[PDB]
Amino acid sequence: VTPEQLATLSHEFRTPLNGVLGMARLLENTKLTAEQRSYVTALRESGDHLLSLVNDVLHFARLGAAAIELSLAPVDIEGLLRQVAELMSPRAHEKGIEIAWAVSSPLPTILADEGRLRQILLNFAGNAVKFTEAGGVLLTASAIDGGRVRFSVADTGPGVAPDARARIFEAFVQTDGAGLGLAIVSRLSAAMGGAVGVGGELGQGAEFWFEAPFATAAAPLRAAPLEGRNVAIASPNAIVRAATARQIEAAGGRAYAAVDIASALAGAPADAVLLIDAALSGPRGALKPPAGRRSVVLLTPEQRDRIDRLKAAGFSGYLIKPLRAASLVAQVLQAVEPAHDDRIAGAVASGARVLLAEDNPINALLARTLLEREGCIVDRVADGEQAIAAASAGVYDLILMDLRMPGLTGIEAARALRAKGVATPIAALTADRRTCLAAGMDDFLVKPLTQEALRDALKRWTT
Amino acid sequence: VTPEQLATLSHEFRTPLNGVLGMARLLENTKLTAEQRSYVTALRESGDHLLSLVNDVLHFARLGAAAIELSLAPVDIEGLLRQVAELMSPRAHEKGIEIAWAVSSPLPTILADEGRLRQILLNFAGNAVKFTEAGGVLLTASAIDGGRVRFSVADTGPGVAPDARARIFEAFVQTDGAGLGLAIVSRLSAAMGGAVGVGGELGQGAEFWFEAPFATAAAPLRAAPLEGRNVAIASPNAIVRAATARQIEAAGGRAYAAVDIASALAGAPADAVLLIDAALSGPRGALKPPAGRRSVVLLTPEQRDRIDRLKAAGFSGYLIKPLRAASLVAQVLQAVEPAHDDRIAGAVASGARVLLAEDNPINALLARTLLEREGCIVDRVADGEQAIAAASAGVYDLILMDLRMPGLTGIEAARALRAKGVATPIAALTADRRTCLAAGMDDFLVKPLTQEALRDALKRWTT
Ligand SMILES: Nc1ncnc2c1ncn2[C@@H]1O[C@H](COP(=O)(O)OP(=O)(O)NP(=O)(O)O)[C@@H](O)[C@H]1O
Ligand SMILES: Nc1ncnc2c1ncn2[C@@H]1O[C@H](COP(=O)(O)OP(=O)(O)NP(=O)(O)O)[C@@H](O)[C@H]1O
Ligand SMILES: [Mg+2]
Ligand SMILES: [Mg+2]
Repeated sequence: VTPEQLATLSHEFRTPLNGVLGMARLLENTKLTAEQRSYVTALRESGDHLLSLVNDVLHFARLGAAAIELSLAPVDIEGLLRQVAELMSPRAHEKGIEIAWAVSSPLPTILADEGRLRQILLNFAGNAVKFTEAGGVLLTASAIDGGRVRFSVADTGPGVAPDARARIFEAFVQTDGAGLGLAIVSRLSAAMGGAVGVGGELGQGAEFWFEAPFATAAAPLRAAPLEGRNVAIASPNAIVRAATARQIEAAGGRAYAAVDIASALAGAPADAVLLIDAALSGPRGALKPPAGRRSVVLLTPEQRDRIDRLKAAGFSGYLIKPLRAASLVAQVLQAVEPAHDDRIAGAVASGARVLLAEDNPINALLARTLLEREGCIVDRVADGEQAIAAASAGVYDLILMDLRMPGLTGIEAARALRAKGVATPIAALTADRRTCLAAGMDDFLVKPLTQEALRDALKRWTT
Repeated sequence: VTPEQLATLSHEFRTPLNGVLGMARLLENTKLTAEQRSYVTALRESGDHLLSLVNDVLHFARLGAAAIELSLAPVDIEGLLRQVAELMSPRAHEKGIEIAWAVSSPLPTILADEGRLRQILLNFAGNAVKFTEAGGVLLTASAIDGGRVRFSVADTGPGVAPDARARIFEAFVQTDGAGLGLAIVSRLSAAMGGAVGVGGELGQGAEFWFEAPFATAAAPLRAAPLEGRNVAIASPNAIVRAATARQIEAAGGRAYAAVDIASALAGAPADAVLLIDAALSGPRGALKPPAGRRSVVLLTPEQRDRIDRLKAAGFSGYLIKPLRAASLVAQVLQAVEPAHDDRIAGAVASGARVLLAEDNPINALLARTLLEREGCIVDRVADGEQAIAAASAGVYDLILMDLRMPGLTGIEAARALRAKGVATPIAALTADRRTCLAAGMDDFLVKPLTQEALRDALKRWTT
């Protein structure tokens, strides 16, 4: 209706809503029972769901209520596709589909709004993982003429009827909770002077696309460190074949993808290196590195504890899916040394993205050091406000908050984020905690931080 | 946006919201603790508040989303002003202001939508009780030419700035939760081919008015049973003087209102009957019926247990405020026998309005008989659906529901109302109750009903 009118509308939905969740919090941090914990669980779920409908609806409304103002910055696109693929990776693997990204050429470093751009790709990507039962999802980006970039999310789902393709970018249009995820993309599009559309074919799949005039910051520096070298993919999955190919050729390699351990060999150069999907495992997890060939197994993070058996069988190494082009390159260049992927490093988890609020650089260092040793990707900020700045703009799985930090108190920094809408869990560090909770903080940790404390938290808030 | 789109929007806000409240219910019907009951209380409050913002916002939206269709019926206007005054009576008396209604002449029985008309008067009345700190509120209605009726809600509040008087009937316009109560009245107005407006004067008060072309069903039959008789009002309150006057003259009496026990006497006929407000009580509740005069004390329901001392002092009787013109007339005609007002009948409460769902007419009779003996005004319906019909259209304080009733199961009748938005508490009667609660029922009662059970419920859900 108006922006002033909405700013207080939000306060009035949110305030009682945070009220509910603060209460649910406190309750569960008190001895309860069968049923009497049954209830406080099923309440925090109904509450959490409603909060995401409310943020969705207010997000939508605040985007048609003013101009919007972008905070333009240099972003690494390959790094962005990867972050999104890696956030979606858990949803996809638990339905038994694949998520992967590739670029065909090096693209430029770009001047865009990282957070808003990511929001578009998450909307397309989530949709894709929700709607496909069969192959998987491919994130793609390619430069076009006019200083323009074009992002693709392709999926082996059931596709979109030809005439239904205008409909679905409108508010509260569904398949038959909000039905706003695309409406929100339609309005971030126009704010970047972009367009968005959809293709594919009914019953084969859907491609969702975004095409935005952008500012370049950089020469797409063109280092091809796989010049010469040859690489075979054996995977029965279409997405791992397509993406893994393009990732090779982006590093200046030649790629032979095959459905089969036996086909790969059949049509690939003899000096070629063999990438083999563990989806080809026969009974007992039988996977034979074909006699007298350099071979790398492609595992999902869950398949991590197979890595020892498959190195004894004579695989020279492993890659984790979705494939990082950087770790891909490091492994092929063992046609002759790289660190263990952070996603199987965890003592429990896969790689939780973590925001660290600590103002002492050296205490941050020691926290970061135990964090990255349970596979966490960690961002650090000095004070309680440029935390808020970076806990909206950001996307993260946990938030570690100092309390006696200057700028803003830990407690009023929590409160601030909880009242701003964002739902990410928050653990406090220090050496009067019942207000902490109700204020909107989920856990407490004894500072200085410790291996075994940090594990508890990683297992509790990342699964 | 659309009505189809809104019908599922509502489902999606409501469903998780009922989820929260079902859970809050179950929790509180299990042994808890200091804090661990502290929490389940403060949750059911934050939830209940949010539900009323949601119903408000969906109500508003569903009124601009279609035509609306009125269910026209014969309504008694004097009976309607009274019902509203009596619903507002508790809010007003606990801030120490007065609510009263009068008509000047008998009006016709009218063909209107009772529920929607009431909703307008509640919106105006609530506002009035919320915004006045000083005198009180007067509900008024008078016939005009064109078959038109005009309703007034006047208040000794701080009034409305002359130019602010268009503004305030718009959505999300405030004083500086929703700010929708008048927006909703603006759209029920237009649906009755009415107009609505406001008058008064800054810092003296505000009159809120509704003027609707209507259908007449009846001759305003003109029985004046106080022809001849004279009546003096002594009250320091402006509203009780104004309303109490007009109520006399509507029955064809002559009225002399005075601020004072001593002024009344000073200028009233000697044969006149004296109505004296207990707000004139001096210390210890001293109130002298002036020697050798027929006098009736006007009490608020809380002042009920003073009725014995004041009959010994020589008052011939009492009226409860806000004054019922019917009980007024019955008392004056003791210039020479009426039942005890239902509002001080309660063993605990004042008069809870109660909806009774029972299909056996004779079991309804026995329930009604204990109900009306704790001051309840009771409506009865045969089955679980024309309950829904009459628990929206209606306004009530408790709902007594049979379970093994034909038409609709008690449980799916609850569920139906809880999903329709309405918040009124619901107690079930019979001889597997944990689903009852979560389904949206608040209490259980052993059928057949009993004095002491019914008291519990009246004290728990009416205060
Ligand atoms: N990859 C896809 N394949 C097929 N249908 C899709 C795909 N992505 C989106 N849709 C359809 O597009 C509609 C609108 O999508 P969207 O606005 O994201 O709503 P939602 O995902 O249904 N609800 P919300 O969770 O708020 O995002 C969905 O209801 C689907 O009907
Ligand atoms: N009797 C009154 N005296 C003075 N101001 C009033 C009165 N009634 C209404 N108002 C003003 O009118 C505004 C709009 O009223 P309304 O739409 O009822 O919103 P609300 O009462 O503020 N919020 P809501 O509870 O949804 O009704 C209020 O915010 C007050 O500013
Ligand atoms: Mg979606
Ligand atoms: Mg109001």
